[PDB]
Amino acid sequence: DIVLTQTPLTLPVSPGQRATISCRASQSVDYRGYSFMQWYQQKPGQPPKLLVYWGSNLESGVPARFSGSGSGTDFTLTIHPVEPEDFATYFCQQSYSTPWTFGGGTKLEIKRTVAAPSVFIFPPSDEQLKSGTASVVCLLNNFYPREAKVQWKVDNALQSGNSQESVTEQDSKDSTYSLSSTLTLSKADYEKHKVYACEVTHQGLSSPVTKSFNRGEC
Amino acid sequence: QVQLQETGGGLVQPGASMKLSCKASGFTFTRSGMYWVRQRPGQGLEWVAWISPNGGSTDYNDKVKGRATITRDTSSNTAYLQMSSLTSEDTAVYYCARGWGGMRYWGQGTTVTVSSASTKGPSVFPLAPSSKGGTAALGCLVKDYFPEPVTVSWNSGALTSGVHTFPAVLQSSGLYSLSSVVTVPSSSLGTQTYICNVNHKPSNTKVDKRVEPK
Repeated sequence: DIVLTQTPLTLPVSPGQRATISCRASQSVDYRGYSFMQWYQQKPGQPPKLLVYWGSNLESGVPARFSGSGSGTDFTLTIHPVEPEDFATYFCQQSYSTPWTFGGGTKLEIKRTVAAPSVFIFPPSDEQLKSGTASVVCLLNNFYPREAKVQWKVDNALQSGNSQESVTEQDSKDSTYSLSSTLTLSKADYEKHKVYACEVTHQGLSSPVTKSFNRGEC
Repeated sequence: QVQLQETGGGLVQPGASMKLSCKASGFTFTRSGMYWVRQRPGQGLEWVAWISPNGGSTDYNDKVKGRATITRDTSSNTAYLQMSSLTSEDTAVYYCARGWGGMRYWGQGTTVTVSSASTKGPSVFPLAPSSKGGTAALGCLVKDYFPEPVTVSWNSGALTSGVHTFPAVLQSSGLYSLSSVVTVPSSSLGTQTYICNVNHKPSNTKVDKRVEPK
């Protein structure tokens, strides 16, 4: 097995700047002038796209700001200038000897100015409460950078273990993230307390923002 | 164009088998092998199988060796990946790829979900706005469905701006859940209606939920 180690694992870079991803093979991938190393770009919810084949052949239809290079073991994909659409995970792949193998991947974030989230809290629907459960949704909307903390409190008790959050992919349109934390309770537990709150911590906020409601009130 | 169409995915029992297919158009270059690559949920790319340009020599990942059969029908311009004794570690989006040099043409992918869990349609609840700033936010919660995927548009696709549809989350119950939200002008809450269109194909569930304040 030709093990491909790809570094760095993540990488944030500004538009216009140079981004350099590298891939090191456990042994040589070469025969004569040719190095059998490929580069793929996977934007999320989509199949990989071939960028460079055989070391340094820029795939037709791909812009010249992408270019691959290297020999033997050490290969590098460079992007210059980086652009907001270049958000993606990039993968090296070797086709010299079976089994064919990919790298672990490198996740390219785009940089931009700091943007605070707009926080919204959503109580559970009367709809849902009729069944077994109560779901409470806190939404952090259009923020940069990705690092944010959400903390649920129910009658002043910090919740943990019963919250689950997911985050959108970087907007490219404006390069922000958005994030939803969803607190889940039994109907019983939900009617046993009054005050529900998410406190959001984030870099663009000068101190943490809290959005809350009291059960019952409009 | 030079397209690849991937069929035969879906929900399968542990220990059962799958047979995926891949149809093509106009290439037919003859120096180009056929690959299967998979992607486990939330992970990177993993090579699965390969059949060489001329038939002779196939090849497999050690994870799948013994359990998989890759074949190609030159007449129908179509390749197959049969795989047996499936486990939950085979649950992934199976990609079909082809080309000379690298893997230049890909199919859109096909999810195979190895689980003895039952197919279950989602319940769709509103994320109702205030009742107050200057801009309102509203959404739909799609709870307790299995397997993936689920599809959310707004106003039959007529409303795309301000929409964030979040990645699904596997709950402790083993059922999935996701939220889709949209930010809109608060002045237009009185006038315009906002309906999220949910579709969970696996369960034949197709729901329109209107979202208003209260």
